[PDB]
Amino acid sequence: MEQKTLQVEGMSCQHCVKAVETSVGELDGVSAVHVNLEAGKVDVSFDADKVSVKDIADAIEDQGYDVAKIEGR
Ligand SMILES: [Cu+]
Repeated sequence: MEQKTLQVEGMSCQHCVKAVETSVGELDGVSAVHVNLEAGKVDVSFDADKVSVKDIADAIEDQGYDVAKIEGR
C-alpha cells in the first residue's frame, strides 16, 4: 500500500470526517486511516494497487470536508 495524506482544507470538525472515515474503512485496499485534520491532516495508507485516493478523497469531500489535496508521493 501507499502512504499519502489528504492535507487539511479548512474544516476542523472531526465528527464530519469520521462519518466518512468509517465508510472508507470498507474499502479492503485501505491499510489504515489516521484522521488528524485538527492536528495536521488525515494521514491515510491507501492501497494504490487496489483503490486510488480519488475514491476516498472524493468520499471525505462528500460529507467530511478536509481534503485539500493528497501529498505523500
Ligand atoms: Cu461536523
